Amino acid sequence: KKVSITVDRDPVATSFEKWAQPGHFSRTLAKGPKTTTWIWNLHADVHDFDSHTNSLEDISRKIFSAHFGQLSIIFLWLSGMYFHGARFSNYSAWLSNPTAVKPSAQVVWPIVGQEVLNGDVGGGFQGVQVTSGFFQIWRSSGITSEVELYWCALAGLIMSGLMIFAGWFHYHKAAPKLEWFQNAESMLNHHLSGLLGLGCLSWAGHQIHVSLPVNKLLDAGVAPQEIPLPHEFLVNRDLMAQLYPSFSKGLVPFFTLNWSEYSDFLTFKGGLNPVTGGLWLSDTAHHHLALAVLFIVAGHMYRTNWGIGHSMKEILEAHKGPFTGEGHKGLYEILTTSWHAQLAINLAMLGSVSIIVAHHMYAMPPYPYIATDYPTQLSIFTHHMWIGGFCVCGGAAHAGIFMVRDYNPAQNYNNLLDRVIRHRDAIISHLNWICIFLGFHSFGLYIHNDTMRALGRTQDMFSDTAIQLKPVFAQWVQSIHTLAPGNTTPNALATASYAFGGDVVAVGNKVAMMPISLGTADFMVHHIHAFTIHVTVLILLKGVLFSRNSRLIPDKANLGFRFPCDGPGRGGTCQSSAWDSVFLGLFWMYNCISVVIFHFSWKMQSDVWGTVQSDGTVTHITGGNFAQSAITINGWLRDFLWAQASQVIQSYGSALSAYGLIFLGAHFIWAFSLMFLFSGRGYWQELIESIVWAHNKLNVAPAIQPRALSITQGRAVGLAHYLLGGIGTTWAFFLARIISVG
Amino acid sequence: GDFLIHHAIALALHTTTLILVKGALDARGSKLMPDKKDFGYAFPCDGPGRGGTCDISAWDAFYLSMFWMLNTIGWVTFYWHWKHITIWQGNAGQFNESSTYIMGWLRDYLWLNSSPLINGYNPFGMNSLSVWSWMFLFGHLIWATGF
Amino acid sequence: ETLNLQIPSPTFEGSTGGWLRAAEVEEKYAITWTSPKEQVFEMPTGGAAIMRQGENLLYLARKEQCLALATQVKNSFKITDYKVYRIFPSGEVQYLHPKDGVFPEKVNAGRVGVGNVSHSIGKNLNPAQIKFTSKSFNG
Amino acid sequence: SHSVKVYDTCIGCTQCVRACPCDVLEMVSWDGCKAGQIASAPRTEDCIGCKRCETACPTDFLSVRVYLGGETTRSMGLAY
Amino acid sequence: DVAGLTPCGESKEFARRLDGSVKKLQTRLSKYEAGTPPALALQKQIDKTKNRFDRYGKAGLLCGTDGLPHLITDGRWTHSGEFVIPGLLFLYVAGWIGWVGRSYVLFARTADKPTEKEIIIDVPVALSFVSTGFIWPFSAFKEFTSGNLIVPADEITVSPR
Amino acid sequence: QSALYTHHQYIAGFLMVGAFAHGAIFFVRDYDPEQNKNNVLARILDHKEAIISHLSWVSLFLGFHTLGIYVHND
Amino acid sequence: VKRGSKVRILRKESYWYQDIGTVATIDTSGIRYPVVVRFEKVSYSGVNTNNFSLDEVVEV
Ligand code: CLA
Ligand code: CLA
Ligand code: CLA
Ligand code: CLA
Ligand code: CLA
Ligand code: CLA
Ligand code: CLA
Ligand SMILES: CC1=CCCC(C)(C)[C@H]1/C=C/C(C)=C/C=C/C(C)=C/C=C/C=C(C)/C=C/C=C(C)/C=C/C1=C(C)CCCC1(C)C
Ligand code: SF4
Repeated sequence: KKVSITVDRDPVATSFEKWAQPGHFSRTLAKGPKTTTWIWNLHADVHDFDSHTNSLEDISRKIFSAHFGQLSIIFLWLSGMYFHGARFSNYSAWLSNPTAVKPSAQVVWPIVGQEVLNGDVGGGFQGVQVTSGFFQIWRSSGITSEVELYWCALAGLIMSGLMIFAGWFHYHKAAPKLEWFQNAESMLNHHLSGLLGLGCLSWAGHQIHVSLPVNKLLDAGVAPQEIPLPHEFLVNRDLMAQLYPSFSKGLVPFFTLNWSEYSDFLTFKGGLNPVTGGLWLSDTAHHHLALAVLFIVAGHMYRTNWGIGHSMKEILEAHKGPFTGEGHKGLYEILTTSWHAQLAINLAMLGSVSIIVAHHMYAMPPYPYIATDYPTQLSIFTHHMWIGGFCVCGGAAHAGIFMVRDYNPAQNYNNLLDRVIRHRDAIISHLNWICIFLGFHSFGLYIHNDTMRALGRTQDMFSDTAIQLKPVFAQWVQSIHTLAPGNTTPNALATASYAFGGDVVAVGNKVAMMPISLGTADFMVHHIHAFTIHVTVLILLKGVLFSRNSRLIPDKANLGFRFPCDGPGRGGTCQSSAWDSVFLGLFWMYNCISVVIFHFSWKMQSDVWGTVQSDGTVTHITGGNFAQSAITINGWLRDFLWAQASQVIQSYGSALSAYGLIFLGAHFIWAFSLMFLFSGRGYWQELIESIVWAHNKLNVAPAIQPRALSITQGRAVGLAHYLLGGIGTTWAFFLARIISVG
Repeated sequence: GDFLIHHAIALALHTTTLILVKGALDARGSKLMPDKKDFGYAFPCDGPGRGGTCDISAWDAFYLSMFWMLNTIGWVTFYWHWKHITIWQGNAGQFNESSTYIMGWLRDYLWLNSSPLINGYNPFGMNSLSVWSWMFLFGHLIWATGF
Repeated sequence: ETLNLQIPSPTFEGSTGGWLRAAEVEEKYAITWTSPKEQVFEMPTGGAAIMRQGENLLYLARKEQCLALATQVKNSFKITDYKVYRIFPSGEVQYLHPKDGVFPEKVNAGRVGVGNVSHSIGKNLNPAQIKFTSKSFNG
Repeated sequence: SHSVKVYDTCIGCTQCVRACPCDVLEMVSWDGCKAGQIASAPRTEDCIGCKRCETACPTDFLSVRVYLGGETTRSMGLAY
Repeated sequence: DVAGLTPCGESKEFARRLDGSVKKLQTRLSKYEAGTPPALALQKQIDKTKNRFDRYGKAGLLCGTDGLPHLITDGRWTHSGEFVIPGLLFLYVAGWIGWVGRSYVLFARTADKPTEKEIIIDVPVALSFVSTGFIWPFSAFKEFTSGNLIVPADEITVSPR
Repeated sequence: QSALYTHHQYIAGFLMVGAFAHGAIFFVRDYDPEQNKNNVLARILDHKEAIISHLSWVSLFLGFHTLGIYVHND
Repeated sequence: VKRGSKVRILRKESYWYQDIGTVATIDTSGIRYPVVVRFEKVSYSGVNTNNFSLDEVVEV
């Protein structure tokens, strides 16, 4: 039983004394401010626990309790989302008419004329239209009343209180020892089996006993207050067997392995529900039940306390071949002694999963009536692309913090890390060449087209009409997925998504999903994507690989992860740190994700979204202009940015005037950021000197001597306002555009 | 609308003057570099010590005032051109009402007058404004490459 | 005094971070040091190497690369026995550091001061005064 | 090469000499400060211009001053 | 009137502004039943809009050709309520904030740790200062003439040039 | 008429920057404080913080309220 | 001056030029800058002390 619970009791005293002493956590900051730099250095380094403490135990304790604090905030956030749905929303009116009522769960106070924001969202209601997709979640959950939304809100508040108690309790009363945190086999067994496996299984149970009966009655057309309460399905097994006759047999088919009996509610239909335009919830129930089984199975792989299981160290040390030296030896020690190495992996994977979520949810719309709510489809795609891109760049941020700090060459001799660092010139030169090739052969095709169209030579352009760059591999994969039902997925009845080909699914005369054809414009913008992702990898990988040393600076690890430069010598070493590649790679992430959401927005409006009428033909939002106009930059400028900015500019005096104001406000913040990005600290300190002089003249100089921001903080402030401004402009542009027309 | 833009033009004249005067008067020395005159007019910095000294030279204030000079002539020429194109149409009241807020400058000047320029070529043909339509994109490209 | 070219080199598996054509046609730097152990250190140019017990020898392209290794070898392995050489393609080997047997941060007799200015930094001459004149600004 | 100067305000703290990554600086004997020593710049052809010496210096205005000048292979810190 | 402007009470373009603003609200009200919360919300906005237009018309503001009020700020007394009096009100508050902030920074200099008083403010003493600001014009001018506002040029650090 | 105005204001802004740039080049390179004892030039440098801070105030004064009215109006 | 006295700095390139410090020690030996002065403001380097000569230092 070497996997055991070990706790120090009453480690840290619950006292308000350190609250009154800002900066108590570091030796530099605890002696108080003398310049204004102290104030900024206080906020900058506060959650950098491994910069304050030497011991991995105290660092692990601070992290565990801070994760409870984060959970408490998320539960509070969720509880408020339910309460605004319960109290300030048109949810009940939306349940009766999901295709007519626009979801709204935010009402403004009348103060300075701002009550114009309470627009007519429908259902005898005035409020701010919400695009987070909660209404579609709640109907998928089977909520059907505001009373149940109040109970969910209380359930979030109780959980929110319990997490903040646990964070206090596990830091101040019962803090686990380092040997508790260093149980990677136990944690993985429980997080696969217990968290993910029982998470899916329990949710499958809710889906089967609550979501499936309630949503069958809704899609049959029964009024929400005419629907039995969710526990009457749990007790009256006769009533549940009316909707799904397999329930007449109970749990004998489950235990005797006669699973085919359960095909009423555990289907493999594929495609969409014609009534709601969403995934069949009988499929999602089977999906979560099947996922639950193999998460519970996966969580029995590793060895804890009984000899059965794998040692993760043994798996890693055995995988070594003739190209890779000692192989994965020493990686277990890295990943059970470095939190940053763990955070680097988990941020890159969570960011990747968030990017996948964006693609899977628009193409295979999971919730009822979310596919034809186009403001939600655009909002949750754009939101989850940004979460993914940010989290991916923090994976390289913390891979750099690992390499600078937690990397020890003595324990990493001739293994995979040692070998990567020892040919990093070959990696970075090959990536650099790919990015030049990719930029020339993706963006240069656009420049070729701008010139040819401007020169009157439309026969010389790369277009469907002219020279054709077809995406044959993507078209071929689309062919296979339409052929899969009955052929390579024989028991499936419909395709995984109608985006691959097949029918047009219409709900309330609006397209839910329909085949997303790929042409020359799709070939061009996909290689635009591969170029922007590869350059982002190039900037971030070069920062991780050269974080400790270069040919330029032989001792970059002694300067740290985050330093501004090593002087104007060697020609100039401005922005040479690993932090400065995260800084430069967040711009190229911003560039990458901006083109992705622009590609998504224009393609869905031009080729997918719109209205169906007689003869079954579809009138799209921008009328199919993507194919012949997304091949030039002038087409993107004119037919996408200029044409679709009309709604946000003409929004003044409407309920969308808030988006019009945020459009201008974010344009401001973006431009203001360039003051911090294009300027240097030395100018601003000398300007402050004259301002200090005028204060000295009036005897009003401060005792905390004002300083210009650090070189790094000028970069961090410039990047933050650039991101706030750039993303905030697109947020207003996307939301005012798609609320008006979709 | 003319009152507001003249005070914006006043803001930009005093701010450009500020950077340039500060560059001229701190050129010989400052508190960060009291011996700044020993290094010349255009030097990169004095290194990361003393808090950091990026853009500390007198040349760098020329550099910084160049952005403010471009901004001010933009505000001047945007004003001149919008006031004149609305008068030349016979619709001076469009400038009178829309110039007092910034969305009027965005939609009634930049967005509204963009349409003949960005239609100099399109998938339906080209006309003699195709060269300015290409210079327009060319200018956005050079400007962004400077970033 | 002169570099014994036969001194064995630390066990290293190679890297792309080593020296290029400019080392074999312009100049190369070498560092020697004594190790009491057969222990792993970090190369300035890449990954990790193992210094052999006894005398080691490396070749690097930059003088700063040899001293960055010297700093690390003295801060973590307490080897103060390091000698840095400059090597020209003519075969000439030029001893560099420590230049007179004593480290620069320790005073030594017979060191002549270079670059020393008799006044404080504020007493320099204005540029206008020495314009079209060869006279130096340090007084 | 770069030009590195030491002014007679040097208190002989040896910090510039310890911070120099290229062994440009050393300590010579003096009698103008309590420490009996002043910094010296005998090997400025090896100065890369990092100005780590200036950062290390604690006198109010720097006793050691680096003046970036003509660039060479050594002072550009080129390993190629 | 002044500068060829028209009093807003007789401007026809001001009259059309008020009517168009109410027609815009009344057509939103035409989609709701009488006692509903959206009907009461819009009926209260039609009352507020009419009240604002009535007040502006009777206030002596001057309208343009565009039917919007224009402010005269040249110093004439018939128009002092648009800039001169709001400005006099502002400068009283601004000098109050300045006098009070200056008084606290001088107090904090005589403290045991002067920079701890500026990130942890002695709130009873800082409230003692905020109350003193009501007579800042007399307090600050007497401060000036008693040689305690302005420090001489030779106790101020300047750049060598 | 539009091109000619735009052309010459842009030429004007470049010329105005260059004058101040070459005034900065003058002080660094060509100005001798000992041949200019108590001049208008030396007395400019003697109250340069008075000049620079009062430009700083007037810029902020104009900027706060000009942008503030425009944002109010928007 | 004498140890412990308050002095106004007259070195034009000092951070504390025309500011007040307090004299820490005065070296009797033939040192070029024998007056040690401590200040309450830190310089841009975060140093709060410097050496000075007698002709760079005036009692207040
Ligand atoms: C977590 C997410 C979240 C978010 C973003 C919102 C957002 C909002 N809520 Mg909702 N709400 C939430 C959770 C949330 N709520 C939860 C969990 C509940 C259940 C209790 C509610 C219950 C609720 C009601 C009942 C109402 C709102 C209302 C509102 C709106 C106005 C709030 C306001 O101005 O009050 C401001 C109230 C104040 C007292 C101002 C306090 C400002 C202080 C100074 C903030 C300082 C924080 C402090 C310094 C932190 C440090 C502590 C200290 C020791 C140092 C706004 C849209 C109102 C609304 O929609 O009206 C139409 C409304 O009536 N909310
Ligand atoms: C079955 C066992 C189990 C489960 C469910 C969890 C669950 C969790 N652990 Mg893990 N953990 C376990 C065992 C388990 N742990 C063991 C054995 C160890 C020792 C090796 C650890 C060590 C560990 C560390 C070091 C950390 C976690 C963290 C977390 C949280 C991850 C963030 C997240 O997704 O939360 C959101 C998802 C939720 C579902 C929220 C649920 C909140 C409760 C606690 C879940 C369980 C409730 C209860 C069992 C369900 C009752 C059902 C009943 C109604 C029928 C999550 C609550 C991290 C964290 O955030 O700390 C707080 C973290 O840093 N765990
Ligand atoms: C700043 C972070 C942030 C914020 C504010 C949101 C906000 C939102 N998300 Mg997103 N999300 C994020 C990060 C974020 N997300 C990340 C990092 C992921 C990847 C794991 C996702 C994946 C995700 C999914 C898959 C869904 C949302 C949905 C939603 C919306 C409803 C919120 C809700 O009740 O969840 C409700 C969430 C659900 C009902 C289903 C969640 C199912 C997932 C698979 C549970 C996974 C839990 C597990 C512990 C995580 C393991 C991670 C893995 C790498 C090991 C809202 C717009 C929902 C939405 O768009 O509805 C319209 C939705 O279905 N989110
Ligand atoms: C699970 C996620 C996670 C976690 C736990 C951490 C944790 C940490 N990171 Mg990592 N990071 C992450 C994600 C994460 N990061 C992501 C997604 C990125 C990409 C942007 C980074 C990029 C990154 C860098 C580049 C650095 C860190 C650093 C740090 C450490 C210091 C934190 C601190 O003191 O900041 C204190 C927190 C603040 C000062 C908050 C201010 C930040 C912004 C500007 C405010 C937020 C704006 C807001 C959302 C919108 C405002 C609305 C507006 C309209 C008003 C800590 C170890 C630093 C370090 O040195 O580690 C050793 C460091 O240099 N991280
Ligand atoms: C429009 C603005 C713009 C442009 C064109 C570039 C261009 C480039 N950046 Mg830069 N970058 C920008 C803004 C821009 N950046 C900004 C704002 C930032 C701020 C954070 C950065 C930060 C940044 C970093 C950190 C990195 C780059 C990299 C790159 C290169 C990508 C490789 C490539 O595509 O090669 C192909 C070249 C192009 C697409 C340029 C346009 C050429 C087109 C096809 C026309 C060519 C015409 C032809 C030459 C005419 C010849 C005749 C003529 C001379 C008369 C390329 C040189 C990366 C790099 O260099 O690695 C490879 C890299 O690491 N950039
Ligand atoms: C109340 C304290 C106070 C006082 C009396 C002054 C006085 C002055 N300042 Mg300001 N200043 C202050 C605080 C103060 N400053 C703060 C906190 C900052 C940081 C933002 C600045 C930044 C600043 C700049 C950048 C400039 C001045 C300038 C000036 C001068 C002209 C007036 C002006 O432009 O105001 C402008 C005021 C601001 C831009 C910011 C003021 C912000 C708030 C409102 C003041 C602080 C309130 C404070 C918390 C008081 C709490 C008191 C309580 C504890 C009892 C004058 C010497 C200008 C100058 O030198 O021209 C000759 C100039 O260019 N100051
Ligand atoms: C939109 C872009 C933008 C904006 C607003 C500014 C604004 C400013 N610049 Mg910068 N600048 C920019 C772009 C911009 N610049 C660029 C691209 C460059 C080239 C690198 C420069 C280079 C530059 C230099 C070199 C100088 C300036 C100066 C100035 C000031 C001149 C105007 C003034 O004095 O008062 C205008 C004041 C404002 C606009 C401040 C706005 C008021 C704020 C928004 C109040 C809002 C408070 C709000 C509650 C905050 C919410 C935060 C939230 C998290 C809660 C001002 C701070 C000069 C300066 O500082 O002199 C004093 C100066 O020397 N700028
Ligand atoms: C930086 C620098 C360092 C040192 C050296 C340096 C090169 C010198 C310097 C550069 C300095 C620079 C670049 C300085 C730039 C200086 C500039 C641009 C000065 C502008 C002067 C304009 C004036 C005085 C207009 C007067 C009009 C009047 C009186 C009209 C009157 C009227 C008439 C007749 C008709 C209408 C009615 C009224 C209104 C009554
Ligand atoms: S101080 Fe600024 S300009 Fe100089 S090297 Fe460092 S980052 Fe570059």
